Order: sequence, then C-alpha cells, then structure tokens
Amino acid sequence: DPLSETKCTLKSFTVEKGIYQTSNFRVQPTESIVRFPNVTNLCPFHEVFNATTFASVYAWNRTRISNCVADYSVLYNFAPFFAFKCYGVSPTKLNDLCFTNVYADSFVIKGNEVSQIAPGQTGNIADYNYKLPDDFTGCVIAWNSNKLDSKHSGNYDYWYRSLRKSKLKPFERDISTEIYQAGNKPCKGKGPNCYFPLQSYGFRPTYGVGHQPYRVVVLSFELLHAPATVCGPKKSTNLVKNKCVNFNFNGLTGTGVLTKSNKKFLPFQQFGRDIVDTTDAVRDPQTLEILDITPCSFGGVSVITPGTNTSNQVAVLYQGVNCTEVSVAIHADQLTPTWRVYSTGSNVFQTRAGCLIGAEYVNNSYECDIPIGAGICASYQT
Amino acid sequence: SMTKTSVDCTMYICGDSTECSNLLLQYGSFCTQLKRALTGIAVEQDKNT
Amino acid sequence: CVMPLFNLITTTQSYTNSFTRGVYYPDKVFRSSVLHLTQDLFLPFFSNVTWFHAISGTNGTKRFDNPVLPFNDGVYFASTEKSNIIRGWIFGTTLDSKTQSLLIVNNATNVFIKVCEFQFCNDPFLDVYHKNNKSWMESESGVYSSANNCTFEYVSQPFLMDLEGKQGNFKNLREFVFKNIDGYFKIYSKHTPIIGRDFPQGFSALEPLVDLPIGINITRFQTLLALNRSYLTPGDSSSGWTAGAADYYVGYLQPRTFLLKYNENGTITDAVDCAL
Amino acid sequence: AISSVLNDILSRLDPPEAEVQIDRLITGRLQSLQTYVTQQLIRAAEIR
Amino acid sequence: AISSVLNDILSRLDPPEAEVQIDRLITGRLQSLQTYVTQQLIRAAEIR
Amino acid sequence: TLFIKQYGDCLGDIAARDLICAQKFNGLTVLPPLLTDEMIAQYT
Ligand SMILES: *[C@@H]1O[C@H](CO)[C@@H](O[C@@H]2O[C@H](CO)[C@@H](O)[C@H](O)[C@H]2NC(C)=O)[C@H](O)[C@H]1NC(C)=O
Ligand SMILES: *[C@@H]1O[C@H](CO)[C@@H](O[C@@H]2O[C@H](CO)[C@@H](O)[C@H](O)[C@H]2NC(C)=O)[C@H](O)[C@H]1NC(C)=O
Ligand SMILES: *[C@@H]1O[C@H](CO)[C@@H](O)[C@H](O)[C@H]1NC(C)=O
Ligand SMILES: *[C@@H]1O[C@H](CO)[C@@H](O)[C@H](O)[C@H]1NC(C)=O
Ligand SMILES: *[C@@H]1O[C@H](CO)[C@@H](O)[C@H](O)[C@H]1NC(C)=O
Ligand SMILES: *[C@@H]1O[C@H](CO)[C@@H](O)[C@H](O)[C@H]1NC(C)=O
Ligand SMILES: *[C@@H]1O[C@H](CO)[C@@H](O)[C@H](O)[C@H]1NC(C)=O
Ligand SMILES: *[C@@H]1O[C@H](CO)[C@@H](O)[C@H](O)[C@H]1NC(C)=O
Ligand SMILES: *[C@@H]1O[C@H](CO)[C@@H](O)[C@H](O)[C@H]1NC(C)=O
Repeated sequence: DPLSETKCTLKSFTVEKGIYQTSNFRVQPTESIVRFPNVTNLCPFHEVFNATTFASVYAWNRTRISNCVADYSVLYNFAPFFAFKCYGVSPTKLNDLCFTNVYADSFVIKGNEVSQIAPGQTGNIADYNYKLPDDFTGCVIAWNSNKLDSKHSGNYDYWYRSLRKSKLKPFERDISTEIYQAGNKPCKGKGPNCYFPLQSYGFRPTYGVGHQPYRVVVLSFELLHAPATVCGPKKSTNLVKNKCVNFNFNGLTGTGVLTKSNKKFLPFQQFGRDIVDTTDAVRDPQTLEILDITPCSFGGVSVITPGTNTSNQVAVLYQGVNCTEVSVAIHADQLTPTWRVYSTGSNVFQTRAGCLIGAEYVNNSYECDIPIGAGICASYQT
Repeated sequence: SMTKTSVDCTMYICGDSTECSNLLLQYGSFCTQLKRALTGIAVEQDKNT
Repeated sequence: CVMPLFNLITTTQSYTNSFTRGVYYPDKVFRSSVLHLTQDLFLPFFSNVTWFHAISGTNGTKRFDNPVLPFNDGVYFASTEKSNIIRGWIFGTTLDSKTQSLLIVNNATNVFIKVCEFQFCNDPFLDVYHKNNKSWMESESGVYSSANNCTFEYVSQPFLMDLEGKQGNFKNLREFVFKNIDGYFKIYSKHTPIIGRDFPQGFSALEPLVDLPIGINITRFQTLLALNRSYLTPGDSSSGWTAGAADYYVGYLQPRTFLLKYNENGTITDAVDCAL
Repeated sequence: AISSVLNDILSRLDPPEAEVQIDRLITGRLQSLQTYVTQQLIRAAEIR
Repeated sequence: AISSVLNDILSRLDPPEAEVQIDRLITGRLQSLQTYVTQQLIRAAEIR
Repeated sequence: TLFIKQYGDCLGDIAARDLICAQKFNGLTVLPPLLTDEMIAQYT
C-alpha cells in the first residue's frame, strides 16, 4: 500500500507528516502485436550452399538475397559449421528481426587464415584479397572442404593475390592479373623486381587440417534503415489502435499507443522521428497505413500523509495525468503499482499538478500545511 | 525562482527495460542522490518565492 | 556500331555559379518542423559548374559534345531540353567490356537500366528515327555491340516525364544527383516548371526516386545524346541526322555539413551550408 | 555502443553479449544526468 | 591505455583494436575537462 | 514567453510534436509552482 511504499522510501518505520515521492506509475500494455510483410517465398540459401564450385578469394562470388523470407534454421542443418560466429547480431535472435538487403558471399579460404576474416585484421589475406569493414554487422559460417576441393595432383584452380601497390579498402574486388613492379625499374615480364601477383593454394588431401581447404559463406545484412524487405518467418497478428500495446513493426520493438496519422508521409519514407530523435510515426507494412506512436501514460506518484503517528490514511497524487486516464487504467488493471487506493466518487480530485486520489476537496481555505502544487494544499482535519 | 524539474532515472536511462533496470542497480545509489538533489532544488524554489 | 559522318565540334565548357540548388533528402526518415543538422555528400553552396551545350547548326555542322568527366565523390546533373536529347548516361572506369559498366536508356515509354560488361563504340548514342513514316521509335544498337556477364537489368518507370507542355521554356527543369556508395547507387530527381529562361534562382528539395544496389566501381561518367534522322526542323531539306538544342550542367559533390529545414508539413523548404 | 535505442540492442543480441552495450549506454546516460544535476544545483544556488 | 600519445596508439595498432584505447583516453580527457569546468563554475559563483 | 499546465495529454500529436511533449515521454517532468500567479498577484 502507499504508506508501506513511503516507509520503504524513507528507510524508516515511522513517517513524518508531509508529501513524499515514491515511484512512477505506468500504464502497462495489454496485447502484443506483430506486423510483417506479405512475403512468403523462402530465400534460396541452399543454392549458395550447394555451390558445386567456390570462386577464388580475389574474385569471390557475391549474391544478393531480397524479397523473400529468411529461415536461418537451414544453417544448422549443415553438418560441420567449423566456425559459426555472428557479429553484432545474436545467432539465436536471427529468426525474428528484419533486414533490408542481405548479401551472401562465398569463397574458399586457407585453413589457418579463418581468424583473419574479421575487421581490421592483419595479414596478406586480410588486406590484399578480402577485407571486412570495421563496422561489420553480419554473420559468417566457415567449414572445411577438404573432401570436396582437394586433388591428389594438387588444386591449382584457386589462387590468391599477394603483390599489389596498396592494400584493399573493405569490400573491394581486384581481378586484374597485371605484373607487380618492385622499385622504379619498369616491368615487362617475369624476372627481377617483377613477380606474378596470383599464387595458388595447391591444396592436397594429404595436407593437415590446418592446411586443409575451407569453404566460407559470409552473410552481411545491413541493419534497420527503413526499406526492409527480408524478414523472419514470424507470423503477423491483427492490428489494434487506441490501446497501449507492444508493437513490432518490421523489426522495431517498443511499447506505445497507436492511432491514425494526419502527417502525410511521402511514398518513399517508412517511419518518422521526433525532434529529440525518437521514433514517432510508423507506416504499416501490410495495409500501408501511417500511424503515430505515443508512449502509454506515466508519471511520478506522491504519497500525502499526515504523519504515521496521527493516522495511517494516505492520499496519492498521480503527477501530470488526468483522472479519466488513471481511472480507466485502474478499471482495466494496467497501472504498474498494484496498490489501488479506494475511490468512492468523491475521493477523486483533479488538480493542476495531477490527479489527487484519497482526499476530499472542501470549499474552505486554511493556512495550508502540506503543499501539493498550483495553490492546492492538503491537511488532516475532522 | 526557476522551473522545478523532477527527473526519473529508470525511465530516462533504461526506459521500459527489465534487463537495463537490473543492470542499473549495480551502480549503487547514483539515483537516490539525483532525486534528492532535484527535490531539494524544487522545495528551495518554492521557499524562494 | 554505325556512326554517320558529322562535322564534330570541340566541346565548349562555359562556367556558371551553382546557386542554392543541390539539396536532397539524406535518408528515408520523415521529420517535420525540425532544424536537422546533417553531414553528407552535398553540393557546396554558390559553387561553380561546367555548362555544356549541344545543338545542330544550319550550316551542316552538328555540335557533338559528349566529353568524359570524372565522378570523384558525386555528380549533380541538371538538364533542360525540348526533344529530350539527353536520353541517358553511361558510367564506368575504362569504358570497355573488361569491367562492368552502368548504363541508363530512356525508351520514351519506360526507363531502362542495364549493368553489364557492355562494349561501347567510340561515340555511342541511341538511334531514334521514323518507321514507315508514321511512328517514332528508338534503337539501342548504336550504343553497345554485345552484352555479356549481365548482373542487373531494370525496366520500370513508365513515365514520359515532360508532359505538362512548353509554357515557360519546355517546362523541363530536370535535376539528378548520383552518389557512388560502396554498395549502392542512388538517384534523386525533381521536375520543376520554368521561371525565367535558364537556371532560375530558387530552392527545391530533391526527393529520392530510385535506389540501385549494384555495388560496382565507378570512376567516370558520360552523357548520351539523341540523334534523329531529320524531320525535326520544318522547312529543312537536309536529309541527315539532326539533334535539337541541348543544355545541361554538372556539379561536383563534396563532404559538407548542411542544415536542412523540414517544414511542419513534410517537405524540405530551406537549407544552410555550414562552411560557405 | 551499437545503437541508441535499448529495444534494438535487446532484440538483436543475446543477454550476455547485450550486457556490454547496456552498460555503455548506462554509463553515458548516468554521466549526462550527473552533469545536468550539477549545473542545476549551481543555477539553484545563484537563483537563491 | 597503452600510451598517452594519440599518434603512437594510432600507428602501432589496427583501427578496431585501437578503438578501445582511444575511447579510454577520450573518457579520461572528457572527465578532466568536465572537472575543470565544474570547478570553474563554482569559483565563478564565489567570485560573483 | 514560457510549463506543466495539464500536459498529461499530448493532443494526439495533432501538429507534429512539441519539445515539452518529447521531454515528458522520457522521464523529464516539470512540477508546477506552489503559488499560482493569481496568489502572487494577490500578495503584490
Ligand atoms: C555466383 O555463382 C552463381 C552460381 O552458383 C552464379 O549464378 C547465379 O546463380 C544464382 C543461383 O545459384 C542465381 O540466382 C543468379 O541469378 C545467378 N547469377 C547470374 C546468372 O548472373 C553467380 O553469377 C555468381 N556470382 C558471382 C558474383 O560470381
Ligand atoms: C502543406 O501541405 C498541405 C497538404 O494538404 C497543403 O495544405 C493545403 O493548402 C491549400 C492551399 O493553401 C489549402 O487550400 C488547403 O485547404 C490545404 N489543405 C489542408 C490544410 O489540409 C499545403 O499547400 C502545404 N503547404 C505548402 C506546400 O506550403
Ligand atoms: C544439396 O546437395 C545435394 C547434392 O549434393 C542435393 O541433392 C540436395 O537437394 C541439395 N540441397 C537442397 C536443400 O536442395
Ligand atoms: C575503382 O577503380 C579506380 C580506377 O581504376 C581505382 O583507382 C579504384 O581503386 C577502384 N576502387 C575499388 C573500390 O575497386
Ligand atoms: C498484402 O496483402 C493485403 C491483403 O491481404 C493487401 O491489401 C496489401 O496491399 C498487400 N501488400 C503488398 C502486396 O505489399
Ligand atoms: C569556377 O571556375 C572559374 C574558372 O574561371 C573561376 O573563376 C570561379 O571562381 C570558379 N568558381 C568558384 C565558386 O570558385
Ligand atoms: C520500348 O517500348 C516498346 C513499347 O512501347 C517496347 O516494345 C520496346 O522493347 C522498348 N525498348 C526499346 C525500343 O529499346
Ligand atoms: C565474363 O565471364 C567469363 C567467365 O569468367 C570471362 O571469361 C569473360 O572475360 C567475362 N567477360 C566477357 C565480356 O565475356
Ligand atoms: C481532463 O478532463 C477534463 C474534463 O473534461 C478537462 O477539463 C481537462 O482538460 C482534461 N485534461 C487532460 C490532460 O486531458
């Protein structure tokens, strides 16, 4: 009850007369909604997983995945997953979020160079054949391919680039086979100061595990920047307005009330923002309707007590909220503090500081004792 | 006198987040102090007027 | 690749101020009645641009001005014409089939975007001429020889663009902004009626139009001109390929901090540079 | 951290990994609140 | 941090790992600046 | 020219969102002065 909350707040078993601040009431949501696009066709990860050949790192295969539903459960169906580590995104949470553009990249990497596929890594492979961005926000699955890409005579079909004037910027592809020049002497062919940049792995099945070939698939998804088209298989429910609910709009979680919008979104925009840079309006992916997002009512709670020695009666002041909203939330059992003060019609008073519940409003005027706010004071009188 | 402002920590720092709220208790009383200071300032404003 | 013999004229590059044009929406996020300070690749205020012209003379000499211009970090393209001589642009580094290139062709009924290892001619152009003396049609044979290793084909935008008429001057104030993102190529456009003769003083936001996730390398850009086999200027008996008057301006982007003013209503109404 | 919205970090990360981002944002916001309270206290002294 | 010179950390380390040390130095110098400003404000009130 | 008045409702964001409404939505509330300006005027 509020008096016990005040006792906890003061860390004392006796409460002196006054008004104390205890906690912050909050209208808790009732339902939870999810709105996801109509797309149902499954993205074809197996095709880039059933790639009969893997391109060389210097010209690594790159494919885009979009306009489909992504089910990352098929990744676990693959057996080896030698290195399954996701940057910036929980591998378990992969099934719920929504990504705009998914980029899938595949290649065959050196056995001990797997750890070099990471932001800012040092080494030949890191900054001469394949460079990841420093702000990588995707996932990557690596596994050995010795029993698929090893020949007894040696695999010379795959190559890497080792000689070049400058290191490669992240996500840059170099395919030229021009000779390398050392110093200032011009180069016209194989010889001094001129070497072929491309060298072969020379993979052999007899080589050790650290020397074994390794197939790697890179799944780099860019985060929420509005035009989301690749979404998880989470089913969508009906939309409810004018009720504090937990929404999930295309991967944007939160809690607030939804209503029709008078703001006119232009066709390209997806969701609006506040001046303080908080999400304010969201366009419904299915019905293409623009809705506001207003957080459910809250505010501080102040307990007015005449002193625990005089009496145990208390009066609660719900700061900055109309009595209509507080009464509706109490009737719907939504307020976070669950010690509802008894209301008998005449125990509800609407001050400019908030809603006063538990105190009767008289028409008289005395030298006020307990200050509430905006010219209103409370006291214990017969 | 000046405007009396009261600020709620948990809503400002970890607004509607059980995990962040639990992680906030590890910082001791860095919020009872803020609430006490702001309440004292507000009472002082009323006393000034 | 068939090019008729023409009295080619060396390109004239007149210089003019850029005024306040070149403001586009940095992102899809909607804001209203805010003063947003942003850092992006804008066009610096009161900058200088390379003004080209393209016309066919009455003396048998036709000005064929399609030089090769650096892309750097961006290009602000503004065009104004009557017969839509500027039918597209070509993007690349070495302009050959060795590396992939980006090409855009206006079909006058739709907009074509092809990104392949095209093999262009010395002066590629779109062949538009009459068929059976009844209809106008265009051909892409004169631009590229063959297409190989195609990675992105796009056919959309069934809009004729200039349709209101030619009230002020062809009503064809057409502005484009091309940004060479690491994995994107963005196009922003806006069509405005003429106020004056050319390059009026005013402000107009550039809403995004089409997004391309090609993720290719671009270093150079070139513009394509429409060549019609006569039958354009009345009273002219010269049976040869003629091109109408064409004017366009290219501005170069730079990393600048702007201050966009979204109104209380949705659209950008004003912007202020932070280093002018 | 990786995002300024706690809901995004909570949704996109496992709890043990999200602890670090949550703690970084907590430190930043606590520093901001401390600065605001100190400035308010000095202004309150001047106003008094 | 490893060193008190920004250029040394920048040159000797790759960007992603040096981010942590640069953030540590940034936090330290920000705390120093905020402490200086706070004491200046208090002394300004006393002098006023 | 100036706070709380009766801002418990944000008018349903009829015309964008004001600064005060945005501040209120993240634990930033303004308590009203104890003496309303009518009482200050009466004292004066
Ligand atoms: C990567 O390899 C694939 C074949 O494994 C190439 O062909 C693509 O195949 C996928 C299905 O596996 C199709 O959806 C694509 O349309 C194909 N692309 C084509 C035909 O251009 C693919 O081209 C290769 N990509 C690179 C960058 O080398
Ligand atoms: C703001 O956008 C609205 C979209 O309706 C435009 O408001 C209309 O303005 C005209 C011209 O004054 C009025 O006749 C209409 O009654 C308005 N409609 C409303 C208010 O719903 C308005 O033109 C835009 N303002 C600009 C572009 O400056
Ligand atoms: C991938 O591998 C086998 C052949 O190696 C093929 O039969 C199978 O269908 C493929 N997987 C999927 C999911 O299509
Ligand atoms: C793009 O091509 C240019 C010109 O050849 C070259 O200098 C540059 O390094 C290339 N950039 C990338 C990212 O491949
Ligand atoms: C999704 O389906 C609904 C009807 O179920 C339709 O109104 C809406 O336009 C669809 N959205 C698309 C096709 O993007
Ligand atoms: C643009 O170039 C011309 C070349 O003569 C130069 O005079 C002019 O100042 C330039 N404009 C700006 C804004 O620097
Ligand atoms: C242009 O559109 C016509 C139909 O209007 C179509 O048949 C043709 O293939 C398109 N492309 C051209 C002519 O390059
Ligand atoms: C297309 O790809 C093939 C196969 O890698 C390659 O040999 C060829 O040079 C590329 N370009 C063209 C124009 O065919
Ligand atoms: C509360 O309801 C009363 C009675 O209609 C009204 O006068 C007052 O403005 C309302 N306040 C809010 C915040 O809705």
